[PDB]
Amino acid sequence: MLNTCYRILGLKPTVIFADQIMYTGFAYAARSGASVGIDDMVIPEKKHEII
Amino acid sequence: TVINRDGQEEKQVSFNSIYMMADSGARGSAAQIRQLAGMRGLMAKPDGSI
Amino acid sequence: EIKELLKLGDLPTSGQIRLYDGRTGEQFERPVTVGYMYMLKLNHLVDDKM
Amino acid sequence: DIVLNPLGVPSRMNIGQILETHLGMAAKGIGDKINAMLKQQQEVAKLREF
Amino acid sequence: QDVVLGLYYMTRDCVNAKGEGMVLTGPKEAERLYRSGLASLHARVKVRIT
Amino acid sequence: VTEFLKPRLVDIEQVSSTHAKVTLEPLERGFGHTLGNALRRILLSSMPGCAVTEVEIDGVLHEYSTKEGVQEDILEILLNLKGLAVRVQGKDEVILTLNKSGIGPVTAADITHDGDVEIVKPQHVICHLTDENASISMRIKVQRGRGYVPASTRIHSEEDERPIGRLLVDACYSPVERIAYNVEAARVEQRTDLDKLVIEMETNGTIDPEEAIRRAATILAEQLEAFVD
Amino acid sequence: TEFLKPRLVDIEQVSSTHAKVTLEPLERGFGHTLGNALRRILLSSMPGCAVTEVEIDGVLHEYSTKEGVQEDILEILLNLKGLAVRVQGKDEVILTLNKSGIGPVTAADITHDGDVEIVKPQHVICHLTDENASISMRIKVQRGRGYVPASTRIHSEEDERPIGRLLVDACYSPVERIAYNVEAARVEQRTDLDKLVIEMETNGTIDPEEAIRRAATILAEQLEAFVDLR
Amino acid sequence: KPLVGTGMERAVAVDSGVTAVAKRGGVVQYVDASRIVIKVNEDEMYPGEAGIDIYNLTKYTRSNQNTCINQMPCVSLGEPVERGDVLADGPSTDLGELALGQNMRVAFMPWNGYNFEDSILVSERVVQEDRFTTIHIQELACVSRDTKLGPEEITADIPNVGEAALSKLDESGIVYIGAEVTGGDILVGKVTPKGETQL
Repeated sequence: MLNTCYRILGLKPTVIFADQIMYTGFAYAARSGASVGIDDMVIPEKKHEII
Repeated sequence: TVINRDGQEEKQVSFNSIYMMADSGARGSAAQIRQLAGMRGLMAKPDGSI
Repeated sequence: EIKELLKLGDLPTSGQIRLYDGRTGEQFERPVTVGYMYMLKLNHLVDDKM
Repeated sequence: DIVLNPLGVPSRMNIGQILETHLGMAAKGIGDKINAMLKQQQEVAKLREF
Repeated sequence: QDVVLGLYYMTRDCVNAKGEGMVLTGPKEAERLYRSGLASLHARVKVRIT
Repeated sequence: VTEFLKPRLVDIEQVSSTHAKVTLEPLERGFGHTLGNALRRILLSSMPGCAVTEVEIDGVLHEYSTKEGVQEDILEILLNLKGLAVRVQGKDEVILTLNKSGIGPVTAADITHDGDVEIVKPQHVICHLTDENASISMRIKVQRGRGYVPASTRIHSEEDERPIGRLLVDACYSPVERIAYNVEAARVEQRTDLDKLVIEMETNGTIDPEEAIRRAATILAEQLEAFVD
Repeated sequence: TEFLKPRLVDIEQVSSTHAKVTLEPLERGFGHTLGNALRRILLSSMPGCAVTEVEIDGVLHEYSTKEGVQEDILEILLNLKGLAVRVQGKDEVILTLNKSGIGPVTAADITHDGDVEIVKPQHVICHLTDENASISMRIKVQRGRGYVPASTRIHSEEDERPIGRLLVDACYSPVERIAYNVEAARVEQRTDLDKLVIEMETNGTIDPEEAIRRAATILAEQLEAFVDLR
Repeated sequence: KPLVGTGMERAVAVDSGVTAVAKRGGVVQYVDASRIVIKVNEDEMYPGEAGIDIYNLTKYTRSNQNTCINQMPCVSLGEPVERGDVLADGPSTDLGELALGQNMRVAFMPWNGYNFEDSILVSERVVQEDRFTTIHIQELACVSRDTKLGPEEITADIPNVGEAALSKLDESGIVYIGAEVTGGDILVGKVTPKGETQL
């Protein structure tokens, strides 16, 4: 995205677009609620037999 | 993910947190989830011997 | 044993709860890990370094 | 009290900081029971049994 | 690291999401529907776009 | 101990005839997010207005039907009618009709108007006709309400299952198209942790943006009158 | 078409520090618009009273000890800044404490005053472990809102204060926990109305109804910049 | 103390010699903020002397790294004590266990880009309960010497300074104990004999 925006339009639209991407990424990452727990690490049930 | 629809079940990509941040390119790789949830593997001596 | 003790205190076994945003009052989409950690202040204060 | 990033755990493999966070909750959740029985003014047998 | 995770979570899709099937007039209406609590971010819809 | 800082509504900026920026500063710490969020939740779901709720078409009675002589499907015709802005003075229900034949665009200026119903933009295109023998006749229904109500809840919070020919439209009652805000840092001469609230407002041409801000403010301020003393 | 308006139905007092209030009836989408505004107001802007200075005699700074008293002076200052007191008619008051003997020194030993009262009379201030020991101090209490640390008002006024007046940090706000709920109201004609329930936990020193009145008043006065524009 | 430990804190606390440990069993006879006095039992008693142990605590001393060393008693007046028991705590000790920090309530999630790369976001209730406040002690020195023109003197008659800036000095020329000083203030007044100058 950033490279095609630089090739078509130029420098100043690119430096505005980069800022807007940063702001909206931070906002929606905050609203998602992503976390890490102990149950997110799932061990396959057929390892004990491969061993 | 086995999420069902208007009549019955089907499959889709997972919404697991670790998979989501590994697959998107934010932080991580497969080689490190392998050590988190798989087995660690073979270790070398300080000589270079395994 | 961790989960058995979590049940003894009437808490969620998965270790994740639902949280609300303080600025808008909405809910966060997924559950979040909340707990007690032990933190330490190190002797690298910014009054010295500036 | 404090908000930490989850993107720090997977690619560093210090999983001990997650388990500690789950155990420190279970400990605190037990105190909040005993505390209640001292506000609620229960007798010594209930505290002994719990 | 989090620009990437937020942009990736906002442009994924899901099956049987709330508000699936609607037809909207533009991006402004999709935003107004997401803020109100009527649609989901991962819902499959049809939008007119210039 | 009871005297709080009060802002000054500087710098109203008109981007277009229906688009505005409002700046409000300075405010006590944490009041930008109280004011902006309470005002945004009202402009979005409680503003009253009037809009199209259903249409009746001839021979084109089914949902997935096809009339000839028109460039487009009827599913986008039920989409060009959500962009209809009308002012209704005096009643809670008005039924309107439209019909035209020939070649060219079918706009809102071709509607048989009344003295109590006014249209805002007569350049709003509703159809296109590609044949001299082509025709269309339609009976549109204009209700009054508040907020946004979709067609799904509308169709199954109700089982007065009418004769076929009713095509349901999503009703956009509130005149507000887009509302956003953000909070920045402001500095009175020696204090630094104060706020500055900036609001971006865009409506359809029914009412001005400032009038909408004033009406939402009044709606909120009039709910607190049992406690203010 | 006009909106219904909420009314302050009931107030239930579960304890001297914890209470519940109920506002009903509300239209659809007004339990949250009022709930979050009132929770954000009640947690930052309520006024109250706090201890602002101490003098003990024969004490020059807070890093000293006193003979016969088994706490350092920093621990006594920390026990004093957690004292909940209510003042009736003034914006400032000075109390005194004199004690002698063996045993604990608690807030029931501060000298009685006409228009000042102490909601928790068993708050522990210090201990006396010697029979010939005695303590005497005079404590300054004030009224305000917010959180003002001592390193900020020592810059307020610059003239000389005597050696031996120890400054304490002031946390003025009396409200410490707020929660709320939106439930389905019961009115006989309609079923699209809700009620709003607010749960409050304080340190004494404020009334729940008066607190809600102050919050609503602050909000209504802040909206006047919009209700009448330019 | 930590809520989750490994069982190894008691030994590191006791074996560092930073606490006061009882040498002989007995009964606490006197407690203060600055000293403890133990009355020894009869079995552990030596047949020739009074049998009274005295422990004098350390108060607000600076360490090699300008931090604060300070002891404070655990026991209360009149209770029994056995040999090897802990009587007073040192810095970073709680009832005889190593306590290096505080236990906080954490949530793992992103917040608006304020924890972007290993950053941390903190509540105001943590800075207003004084949980991570620390005391630092620092030392300064004024040395008076001989010169080829005669000795220097530590005095209060400092030339070309206003008499407001000489209020915190006593008549001997040194600041009082209990003063509140900020940058620029005078702590010890001193004058040096001066060779004659061109103009």
